[PDB]
Amino acid sequence: AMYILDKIGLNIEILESLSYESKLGMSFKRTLSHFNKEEVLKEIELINNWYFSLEIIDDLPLDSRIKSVSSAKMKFERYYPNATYNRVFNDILGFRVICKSYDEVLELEKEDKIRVVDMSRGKSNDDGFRGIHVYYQRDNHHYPIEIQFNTYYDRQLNDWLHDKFDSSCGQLLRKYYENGKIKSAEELEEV
Amino acid sequence: GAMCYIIAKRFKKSGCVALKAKRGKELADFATDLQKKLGYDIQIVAITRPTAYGEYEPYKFVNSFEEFSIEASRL
Ligand SMILES: Nc1ncnc2c1ncn2[C@@H]1O[C@H](COP(=O)(O)CP(=O)(O)OP(=O)(O)O)[C@@H](O)[C@H]1O
Ligand SMILES: C[As](C)(=O)[O-]
Ligand SMILES: [Mg+2]
Ligand SMILES: [Mg+2]
Ligand SMILES: [Mg+2]
Repeated sequence: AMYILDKIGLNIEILESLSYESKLGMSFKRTLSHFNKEEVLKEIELINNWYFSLEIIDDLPLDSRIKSVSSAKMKFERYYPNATYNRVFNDILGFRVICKSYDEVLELEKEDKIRVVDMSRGKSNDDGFRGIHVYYQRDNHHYPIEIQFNTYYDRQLNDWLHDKFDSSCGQLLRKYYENGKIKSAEELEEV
Repeated sequence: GAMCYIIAKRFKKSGCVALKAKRGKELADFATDLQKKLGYDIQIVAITRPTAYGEYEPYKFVNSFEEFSIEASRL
C-alpha cells in the first residue's frame, strides 16, 4: 500500500522475514553499558553469516550491503557505554535506493516500526551529507534494518564527499556544489 | 541465478578485492572463516552491485575463492 515500498519491492511482511531475533535476553532500548562486547560480536557474526546465506536478498529490486563484524567492533568501542543499542547496531542489513523525491520517503512515518532520520536539509552537525535514512525494527529484541534514500542530485555530492572528506569543510563543499562550482571529478580536485 | 559480490576492504585504505559469488551456506561459511583469519582491521561485506557502492572504488575483481583469500590477506 505504500508507494515508495511498492517501487522497491518491499513490504512489512518481507521486512519481518529479514529481521533477526536477538538471543542476548536484553532490550535493545538499553545502553551499551548493559552488553558484553564478546557476546555482541559473536551474535553479529551469526547475523552476518545468515545474511550471506539469504538468496532472496539478491532477488529484491533494490541494492543492499551486509556490514562486517569488524565495523560492529569499531562501533561498539566508539559508542560504549552511553549509546542506545538500537541506534548503534541498526545497519547490519542496509538497503540503498535512489528516490524520485524526499516527499515519497516521508510516507514511511505512518509505520510505527519505522524510524525516519531526515537529513535532506543536513544533519544536526551539518557536514555536507544529504539524504534520508529509515530504520525498520520488528520489536525491541530484533536488529533494525536500514534503507538509505538519496536523490540523484544529493547522491552525486555524497559520493564526492566520501572520496575526499571539520564539518565546515564538507559544509563548504556542499555550498560550492549548490552554487555550480563542483560539476565533475576533475572540478572537485581543483576546489 | 542471482549472484552477489563478496568484498574485502581495509578500513581507511581505499579500494577493495571483489568476487562474484552465489549467496548460500558455502559463501557464508567461507566469509565467516576468512573474516576471523584477517582480523578486525579488514571488513568482509556482501553487496548486490559494485556500481551501487562507490565507497569501495577501485574494485580489484578476482575469479576464485582462492584468489579472493590471497588478495584479501594482502590488504
Ligand atoms: N560526510 C559524509 N560524506 C559522505 N557520505 C556520508 C557522510 N556522512 C555520512 N555519509 C553516508 O551516510 C552513511 C551513514 O553515516 P553514519 O552512520 O553517520 C557513519 P557510518 O555509517 O558508521 O560510516 P561507515 O560507512 O564507515 O560505516 C555513511 O555510511 C555514508 O555512506
Ligand atoms: C568450500 As569454499 C571454496 O567457499 O571454502
Ligand atoms: Mg555495522
Ligand atoms: Mg561509525
Ligand atoms: Mg568504514
